[PDB]
Order: sequence, then C-alpha cells, then structure tokens
Amino acid sequence: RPTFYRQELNKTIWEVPERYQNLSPVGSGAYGSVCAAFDTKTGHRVAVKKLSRPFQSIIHAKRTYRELRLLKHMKHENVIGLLDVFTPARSLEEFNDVYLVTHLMGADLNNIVKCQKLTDDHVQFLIYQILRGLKYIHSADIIHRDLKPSNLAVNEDCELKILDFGLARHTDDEMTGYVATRWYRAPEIMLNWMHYNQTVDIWSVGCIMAELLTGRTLFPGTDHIDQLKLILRLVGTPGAELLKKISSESARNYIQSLAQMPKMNFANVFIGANPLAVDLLEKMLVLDSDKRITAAQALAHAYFAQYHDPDDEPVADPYDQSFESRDLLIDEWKSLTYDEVISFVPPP
Ligand SMILES: CC(=O)c1cccc(NC(=O)C(F)(F)F)c1
Ligand SMILES: [Cl-]
Ligand SMILES: [Cl-]
Ligand SMILES: [Cl-]
Ligand SMILES: [Cl-]
Ligand SMILES: [Cl-]
Ligand SMILES: [Mg+2]
Repeated sequence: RPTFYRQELNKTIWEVPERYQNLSPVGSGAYGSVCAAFDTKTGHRVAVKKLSRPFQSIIHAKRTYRELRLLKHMKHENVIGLLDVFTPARSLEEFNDVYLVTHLMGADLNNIVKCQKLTDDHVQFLIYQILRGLKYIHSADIIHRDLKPSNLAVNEDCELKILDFGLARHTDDEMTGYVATRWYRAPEIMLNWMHYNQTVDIWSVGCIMAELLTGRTLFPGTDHIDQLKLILRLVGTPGAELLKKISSESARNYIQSLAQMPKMNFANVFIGANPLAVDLLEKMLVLDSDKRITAAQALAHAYFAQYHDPDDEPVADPYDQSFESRDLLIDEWKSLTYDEVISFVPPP
C-alpha cells in the first residue's frame, strides 16, 4: 500500500498517494471534482477525479461500478484509458471514496473546429481515428451514446481520443432547447421511438464530419421538434419500408402529420467538398438505422485510402455486461466495486 497525504482544495478533502504532486482544481460536475496533477512514477500530467456520493443510492452505486468496469476494459490508442484507481480505505468496512486517474487532456474538437482552417486531409485523419476507436468499442458490444465535439480530445499532432462514455446520466432538463447536448443525437432516440443500438453512434459521427467540413452545426435545433424538422428536410421523410419497421404508435402519429419531403442533393448542401466525403455522409446520415454504414465498413471506404490499414485496426477483448440486468443491494454493488479497485493492474 502506498503512503497517502491529505489536503483541502476548494472545500473538498483530497487523500492521495505521495506519487501525485502539484494538485490543482480544473472542474467539478455533479458526478465529482477533478484536479490536474504531476504523476512522479510515470512522468505524465494526469487528471485525478474524486467521485461524489458514489454509493448514495442503488442507482448511484451501480453507476459507480458501471464506470469503473468500462474504464478498466478500454485499451486502444483512440479511446481514453485508466492509468490508476485508488481508495485511501484499508478494508471494505471503511470503504467510502473512489479516485480515477487518466491522462490530462488539453484541447477538444470544439476548440479546433471553431478556430483552425481544416484541410480535407485533417478531416480524413480526424474522422478515421473516431471510426478506428468506434470499431473497437462496438466489437465489445458497448454503445458510446454521447459522441459530440467536447467528448473528443485532440493534441497538436491531430491525434484523437474518445472520452466521456454515456453512463445513462443525461436528464430531460439537460436535453431541452437550443443545446449541443442534443444536436448530435440520432432521431430514432431523440424522443425514445427506438431501443438504443450501436447504429446511433454512426449518426453522431456524420453530424461531427459535416461540422468539420462546413465549420457550422449540422442540425442546431431550438427544441426536439425543430431539430426533427431540420433532419427530415435534409434526409427526407420516412419511406413506406421505413414506416413498416416503426412499431412506436407515438412516432407514426407525429411523423404522418408532416408533408412528405424528398432527400436533398448533398453536393448542393456541402458545396466544394471532396465527392468521396459527400458519398460517406450519404451512407452515415440515413434515417433507417438498419441501413446505416457500420464503423468496420466505413474504415474500408475510399475517403480513408491514405490511412486505412486492416492489420492495424484492432478489436476488443470480450466484455461481460451481465451485471446490467442484475438486481443487487447498495452494499453488494459497493463490494463488487471494492474488488475491482483492489484487482487493478496498471498499464506497461
Ligand atoms: C428501425 C428504425 O430504423 C427506426 C425505428 C423507430 C423510429 C425510427 N425513426 C423515426 O421515427 C424518425 F426518423 F422519423 F424520427 C427509425
Ligand atoms: Cl506513492
Ligand atoms: Cl489514454
Ligand atoms: Cl475511503
Ligand atoms: Cl460538444
Ligand atoms: Cl468481461
Ligand atoms: Mg464531456
């Protein structure tokens, strides 16, 4: 067991191993507080997250276990990984606090799309890396659920990592009105007309790629209905074959009130774009989620010819998510989490 030391930073006690020095506050959502630190064992600048109220309810205890399981699994160049996890507790009986350690990220994709002149080569490389990471995530039967520019870290060498997996955390208030939290979400889930499946992540990639080509949000709706009307104007209203698959009475009832509209000409929307970029956008931004391109198919599209290497696009080890259907008490979720903290092995 390492030696721990204590300090108070913005009204919070931080108890951490001596290896972590120069702690300075960076941020605090409702899920926890974050400090930047220098890790003297590895020489990395790191983010240290202290979870808030991790075992306050069954819902919260299960979310803690979910997050730790996911971060322990993810071992890929284009996905955030776990550098360390610790607790100051010396036994399960005194266990209350969980701290998560990752590489410190600087710029996100929001920063670079607002500010920098992107060539077609920059768009090819950034979207390639998102799809390489998504091939690996989807091979584990994990859905990200929250891909958007603020969840994509990018360094000065245009190298990209996916972070901030959806832990089923977003509220109705957070999705209301003129908000980036909704602009990247697939229609069939905006009002929960379809059960979630991995195809919703490819919709989000299409929205992100469009915004790197134009510098503008693709579907900046003022509310869920405004956003659906912007989507259907571009991709067309549902056809007969994609009404036959829509089981939700709520969906067919609103959908069938709208005047029918054809799919627009994407070369006239994305004026001047690489024709191969236009073609790939037409294959992602399809209303019928069964007919969307997959991450593995998209890596083999001609748009990525300069970067595609089918011997360097790895898949994940199998991921057991059977806990998601299991009914346990708070202390049972807490013991499972404790076990996962003590069994952690750091990366090479
Ligand atoms: C199976 C499938 O692709 C599916 C299932 C339910 C709803 C929708 N989409 C829509 O209802 C909307 F796009 F018009 F919003 C699509
Ligand atoms: Cl230490
Ligand atoms: Cl990482
Ligand atoms: Cl503790
Ligand atoms: Cl964003
Ligand atoms: Cl597993
Ligand atoms: Mg985020």
